[PDB]
Amino acid sequence: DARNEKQPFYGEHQAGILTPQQAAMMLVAFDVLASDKADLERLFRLLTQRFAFLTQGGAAPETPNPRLPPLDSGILGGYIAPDNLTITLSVGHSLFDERFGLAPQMPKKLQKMTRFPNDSLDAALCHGDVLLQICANTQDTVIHALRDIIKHTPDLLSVRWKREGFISDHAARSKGKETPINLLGFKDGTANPDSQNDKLMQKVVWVTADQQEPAWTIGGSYQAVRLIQFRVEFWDRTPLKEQQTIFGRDKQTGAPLGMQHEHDVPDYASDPEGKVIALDSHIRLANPSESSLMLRRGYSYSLGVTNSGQLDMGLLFVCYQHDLEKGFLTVQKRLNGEALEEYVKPIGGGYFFALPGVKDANDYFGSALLRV
Amino acid sequence: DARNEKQPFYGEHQAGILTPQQAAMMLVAFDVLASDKADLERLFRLLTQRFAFLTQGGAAPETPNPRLPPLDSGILGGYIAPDNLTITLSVGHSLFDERFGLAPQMPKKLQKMTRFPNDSLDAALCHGDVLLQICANTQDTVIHALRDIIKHTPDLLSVRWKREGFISDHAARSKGKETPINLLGFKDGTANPDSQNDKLMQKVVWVTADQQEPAWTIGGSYQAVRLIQFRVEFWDRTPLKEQQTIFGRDKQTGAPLGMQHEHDVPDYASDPEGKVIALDSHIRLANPSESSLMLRRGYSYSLGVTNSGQLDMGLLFVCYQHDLEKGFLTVQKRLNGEALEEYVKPIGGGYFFALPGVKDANDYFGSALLRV
Repeated sequence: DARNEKQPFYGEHQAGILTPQQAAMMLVAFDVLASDKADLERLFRLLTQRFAFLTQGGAAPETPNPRLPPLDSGILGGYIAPDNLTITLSVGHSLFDERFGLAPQMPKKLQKMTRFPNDSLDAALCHGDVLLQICANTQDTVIHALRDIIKHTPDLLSVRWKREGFISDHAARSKGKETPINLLGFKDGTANPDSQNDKLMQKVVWVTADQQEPAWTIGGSYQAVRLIQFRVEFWDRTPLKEQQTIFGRDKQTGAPLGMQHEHDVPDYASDPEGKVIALDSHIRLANPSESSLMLRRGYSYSLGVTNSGQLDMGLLFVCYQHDLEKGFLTVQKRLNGEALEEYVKPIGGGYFFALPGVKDANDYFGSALLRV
Repeated sequence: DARNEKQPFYGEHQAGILTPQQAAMMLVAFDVLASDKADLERLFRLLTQRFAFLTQGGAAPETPNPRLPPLDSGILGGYIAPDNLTITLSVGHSLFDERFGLAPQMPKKLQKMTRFPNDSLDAALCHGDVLLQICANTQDTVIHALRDIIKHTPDLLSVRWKREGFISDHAARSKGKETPINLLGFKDGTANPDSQNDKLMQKVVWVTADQQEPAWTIGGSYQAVRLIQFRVEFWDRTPLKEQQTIFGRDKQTGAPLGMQHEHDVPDYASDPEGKVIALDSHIRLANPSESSLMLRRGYSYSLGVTNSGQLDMGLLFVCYQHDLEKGFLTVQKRLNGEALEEYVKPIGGGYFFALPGVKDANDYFGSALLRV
């Protein structure tokens, strides 16, 4: 009966951020084709309506006049089940250019993503005016949603880049209780702050009034996205010892090395030379610090074969933070040069600002941004 | 869970052919790196052993000495559930070249796939010495299977091309009783023969003693694979009347136009002009069926974006038949110039011969072939 599960669309915050991870996901970046601020308002209102309909589900729209394109693609049949669908909308640095008059309202820390030292960024997979993160129980529901959105926006959005991902169904069914395993065989996001902790998320994830930010951003979140390829054949031919030294964790339990429990926290002072957990390990380089927390919500991906002839698979890394500079930008800078860099290759993604929630059916996306 | 269901590896025939379609699938073609006929036998013996284990399931091979690479990728955790996994092995025309002295054993109808008029074949996505079709309930299991095979064959196999696909859960759960919907929103394989009719399958799918085939092919099947992109944005802008005219079928029920039930058979003699079912429709051009019958077992796929900037999604078409000339080559020839060609573009795949089954733990793939 999973197909009848509903995630609330409206509220203070968008869904898809704190929501426990569903098994299927798609990241889709678009170029906005809106001529002006008025055309942009038309887009934001239209997306509000579609996402509101798709996430709550219902009878598929009817085509009484068959001389018209069908009102629905029909790929789900006669009923559009909610299937735990969430659709989260975020906006890129580029939307705040000269086209729509939004430059003065730009979030304080929003920037175009520029490369870090280990990156191999492909222009075809970077940035975008808007990004949708579309998640549901099944890939069918996510594809149906995308196509509904595209059908309704041929004059306003143009697909830029897109990638689909997944986590295991067991980890998905645990509703945030059991950690997803990534394609390198290690547990992913073990040390995430508690997303059910109301008060913590207010500090870690959500933009609040006490930050120097334009008021329209309150209730939104900075979103960093990284498309990261893994060298899986090479990884699978690397000793388990070296695998564990790279992550700083026991592979089977996900416990930090020299410890018992998955969510154990190490004391680095006892090991100043990195003899138990290496100075260049992923866990250790990521936190020497009290303020650099973020919420990771990443998915695995598996595609075809790379140009060089290797398996194309890896991670769709997504994280949310009250402040991009204090979170991802600070954490990645700490990680530059880590041992994991031999096995991973960032090739795309970007930085975006996830809008505050649509309060109710009389509100629409970015109403506050577009009014001021 | 569903994870505990198993499909028999051993038999007169390989599994994954008559087997009801599981929800997740991968097609993976490989170049064979074997130096000679002994190397090829070694490969075929090793693949029997891997597939026998993976498909039946068990605890993950453990790594007591961490100085060695892990014996298992670990992506499934500590236990390898069978999860309805089937792995079907097939061989290409190219295997019967000079390398292994098997040229005189080449099945009668086996050939390299050459282009049809509406094809835009991409060489990186065609042919291969061997193809595996790896199907399971979940994508995790399929990717785990692939990585185990690859870990065990670094000197014997090199991945050539790979594509992953799916059907709906809805249809997956019905064990073949409900037809999967494709990404054009039409039911897929409605007119398939009954795969439970052993004697019809002997006529349609299986190679038998009566054909003029090398003895080793008996209990095998010819396999046609086609990677087919859909112009989906364009399709979704197309009148429903035209969509139905193109297929020759009602979109919602799958009934041939003019008729009532999904499985109704039309009277073409009554409508020689094709006023009701068009002469260039998919249903009618395909069937004027008899000895051109074949078993279709295709999957949807959804990847990134095309070089043109459009959604990359479509069909992984797979069909099995006793004679490649009489099935796929005959039917695709009938279909040259069909109205659907405006909306589809085949870009890859190829022809293969699916080996006879491995009858027991003392047998192995291609044993009848690898003698004389």
